[PDB]
Amino acid sequence: FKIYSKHTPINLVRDLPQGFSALEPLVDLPIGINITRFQTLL
Amino acid sequence: VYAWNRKRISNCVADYSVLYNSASFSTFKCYGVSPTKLNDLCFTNVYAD
Amino acid sequence: YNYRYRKPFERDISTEIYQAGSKPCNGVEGFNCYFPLQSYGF
Ligand SMILES: *[C@@H]1O[C@H](CO)[C@@H](O[C@@H]2O[C@H](CO)[C@@H](O)[C@H](O)[C@H]2NC(C)=O)[C@H](O)[C@H]1NC(C)=O
Repeated sequence: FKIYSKHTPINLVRDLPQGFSALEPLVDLPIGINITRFQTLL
Repeated sequence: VYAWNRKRISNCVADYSVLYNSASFSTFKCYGVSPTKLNDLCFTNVYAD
Repeated sequence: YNYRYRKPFERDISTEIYQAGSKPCNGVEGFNCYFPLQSYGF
């Protein structure tokens, strides 16, 4: 399991910003769990 | 064999030529590498399943 | 009796019965509902 990700303050907050960017490999987890589901948390 | 131990051997060094020479195993074989070469290897992990 | 069988590095804390016939076997043993966790002559 890998996370690529990128964080910034923004001007426009409810709908997606235009212009270019890329996400960077902040995580790798070679733990072998056979994921089929996910959920958001508070 | 269903609960098989996915032991992520990690953050470590070993000699594998001793394993290759060892009489402890009724079978020992290597596939992507020939078994004499193993002391020259390096890995992110070995999952000792 | 402690050694028994349930894919390419497939693993979970779960197991289920083989449909050895058309039957929905419910994990229950029978003719063409043969139990998956067969005992070994260790
Ligand atoms: C990850 O999980 C799935 C099930 O969620 C595995 O699917 C099994 O695959 C084998 C063939 O390799 C089938 O015969 C089984 O019937 C499948 N099981 C189930 C419950 O559907 C899948 O193989 C797993 N991934 C790996 C690489 O093992």
